[PDB]
Amino acid sequence: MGVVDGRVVIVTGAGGGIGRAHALAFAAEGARVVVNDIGVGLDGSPASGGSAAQSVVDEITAAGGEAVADGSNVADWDQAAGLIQTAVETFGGLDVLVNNAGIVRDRMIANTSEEEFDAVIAVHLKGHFATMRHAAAYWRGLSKAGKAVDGRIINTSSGAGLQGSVGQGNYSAAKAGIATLTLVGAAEMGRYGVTVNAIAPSARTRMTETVFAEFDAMAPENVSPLVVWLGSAEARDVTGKVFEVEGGKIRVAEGWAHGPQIDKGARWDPAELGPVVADLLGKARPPVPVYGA
Amino acid sequence: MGVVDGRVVIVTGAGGGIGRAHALAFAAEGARVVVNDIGVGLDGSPASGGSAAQSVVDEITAAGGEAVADGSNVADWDQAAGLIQTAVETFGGLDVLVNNAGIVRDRMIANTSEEEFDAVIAVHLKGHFATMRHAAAYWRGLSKAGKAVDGRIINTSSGAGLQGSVGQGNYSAAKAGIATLTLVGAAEMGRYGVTVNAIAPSARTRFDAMAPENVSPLVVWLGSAEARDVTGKVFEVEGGKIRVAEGWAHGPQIDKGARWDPAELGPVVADLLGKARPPVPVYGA
Ligand SMILES: [Cl-]
Ligand SMILES: [Cl-]
Ligand SMILES: [Cl-]
Ligand SMILES: [Cl-]
Ligand code: NA
Repeated sequence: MGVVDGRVVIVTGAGGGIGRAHALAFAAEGARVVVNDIGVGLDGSPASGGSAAQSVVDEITAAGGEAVADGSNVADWDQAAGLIQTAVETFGGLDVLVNNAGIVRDRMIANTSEEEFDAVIAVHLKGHFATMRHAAAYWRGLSKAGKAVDGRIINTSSGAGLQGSVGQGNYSAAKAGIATLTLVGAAEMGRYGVTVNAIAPSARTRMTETVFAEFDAMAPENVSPLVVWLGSAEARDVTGKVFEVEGGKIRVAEGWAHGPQIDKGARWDPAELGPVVADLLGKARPPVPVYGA
Repeated sequence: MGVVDGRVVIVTGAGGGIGRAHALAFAAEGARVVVNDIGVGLDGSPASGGSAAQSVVDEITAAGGEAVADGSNVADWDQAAGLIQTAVETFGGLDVLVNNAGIVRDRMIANTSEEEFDAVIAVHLKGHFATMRHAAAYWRGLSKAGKAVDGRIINTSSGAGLQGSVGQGNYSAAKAGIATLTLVGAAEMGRYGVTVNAIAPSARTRFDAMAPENVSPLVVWLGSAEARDVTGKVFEVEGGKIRVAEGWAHGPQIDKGARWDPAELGPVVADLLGKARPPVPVYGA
């Protein structure tokens, strides 16, 4: 039997790249998949006939699995709600939400346009928040009604969100919001049987989506196995974790810690802080450097 | 001679609370201060006669300092650009940007409305990014022209951003974006003589340890000439306490050297988690 046999999984941005790899990986392990992607079909509507979402659905069905396309824009709060309903209406419920949809608009902070900031924040951080909001309310409602909940949220952060990435300020901020939102979700939703975790694919993992296809450590398919496992019944005791992944590597990211402290026990004179700050900083753990520095 | 004597500083949300404490603290150490606050004056427009901003400006002058009120909403991109320009047109330059403006609209994630998400993200994260973007484009300009730059950005993160805070997922996400933005800003802006740091005032911050005035001295120091070699840091502050927050670290790792089978990952993940450092808990959990 598959690792997620019978489970209903939504994957956002699943028309290509890593999201496509997750969709195929889940279906291969017995899940019924909602392939969510805004890419338009021949008629210019999201996820319709001729779309990337439908192409992935056809791959799944040709392999003997079950899937449906959905064109919700997760940055649109109401369409994110409708995405949860697509799963419930089509397949009878929802077990796993995989937040993957993203865009990049890479610029130095000093050269970032308003629209370039807004778009990256909206797709990544608002999109992840909106689906979490609506899926959690759904699962909480089942729990209130005495129903079975063993639900799973897997978010997509990045080393750029954890330690920063030069020339990717907007993207780094959004992925940082996603890492912390994962921590908070885990704390809030365990009450009604939902775990919340994140993966952070390496920057070298191949994440763009080319036309032609035919050990490659950087293949996006190498990221999905841990997502599928976290979406399984067996992963019920894992929550609030962030896993960095590439190829065959899995690394646990360890969160912000309390470093060196000093206490005056009174109000500091700003003039006296130089030696105080120098002392603290020499004693502090060296950080993981900003990516691209 | 003041610690920030002559330095031109912007404090956002400086009409009350910690933002007010910052403004007064900089002025006391000789800085010329732009008091930014959107609170309306008697005529109903932001930062006019009778406003919170102007009130604070009056406090500064009467102690013998120099300050100007500014009404810009930093969540509005164009107004953030104009806030930078106000500093430059009024005092001829900018040395320090203190991003402080903030709101809370607390809700569990499952109950958060779109407006509760959008407003919190806009004020904190967009507000912070907007001012950094415009201040950096300005400092970058001066530097590419061979002019003097010894600039400072001090952002306001929170333990909510670092470890999360229950019932405050919106706020936590915004503050996390600010923490990492501080790291990226520090890496990018050092090229043109600008340091970028953040403070995270403690939960209990409002000898009165919880008094907002206790947070300001480190911000004043960070904005000083002496602080030229401090960048990319996040300091947790309360009363007489200063603590360095230590960033995300590399924990245990395993490498199959081939693609994992999802069915085999149970013991693999169990092993990794057994070796991983226990986190600082989510606030409010
Ligand atoms: Cl992306
Ligand atoms: Cl650029
Ligand atoms: Cl609530
Ligand atoms: Cl503290
Ligand atoms: Na198998």
